[PDB]
Amino acid sequence: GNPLVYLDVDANGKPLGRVVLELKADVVPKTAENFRALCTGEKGFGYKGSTFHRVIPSFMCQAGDFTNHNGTGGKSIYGSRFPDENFTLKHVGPGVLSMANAGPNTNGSQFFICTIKTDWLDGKHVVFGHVIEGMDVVKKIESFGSKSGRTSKKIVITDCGQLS
Ligand SMILES: CCOC(=O)CNC(=O)NCc1ccc(NC(C)=O)cc1
Ligand SMILES: [K+]
Ligand SMILES: [K+]
Repeated sequence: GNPLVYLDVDANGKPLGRVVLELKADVVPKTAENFRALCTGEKGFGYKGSTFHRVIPSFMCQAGDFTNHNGTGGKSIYGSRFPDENFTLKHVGPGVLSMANAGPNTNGSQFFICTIKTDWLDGKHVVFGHVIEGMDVVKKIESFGSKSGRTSKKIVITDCGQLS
């Protein structure tokens, strides 16, 4: 079945709780596998101890730059970048999990969780999962963002991994 993974998130060292995500390995196996492995840390790098560096209220919460912590970095389990797998899954509403990118075929490790329907991204960002549980936690993260994307508190993935 599809992987169930988790992110435990704090704000300035205070727990906000757990986001549980389903990864759609049945539709985007390569993209799913990348995210799953970055949650477990099994390749010797990944998301644990990294940040949500760009959070825009009424839009999305962005994370995954575990090298530079500012949107310029990250890498995949495959190498520095990997192709756009497919655009089968769409940005249908809040809780969609999708890959951030710098253009076509530039997926690395950065990702975003939508807090609205972001359909203008369809065909441009690879959607690969959604929030199973903890949309309230996502909303808390969202609350520490700003229209610029800068966060007012340090938002940290203190733990992460795979439930099933
Ligand atoms: C809603 C999300 O909007 C975006 O993706 C806007 N673009 C963005 O944040 N780019 C950060 C980024 C920079 C480099 C890569 N990768 C590479 C070089 O391999 C992946 C992502
Ligand atoms: K806007
Ligand atoms: K863990």
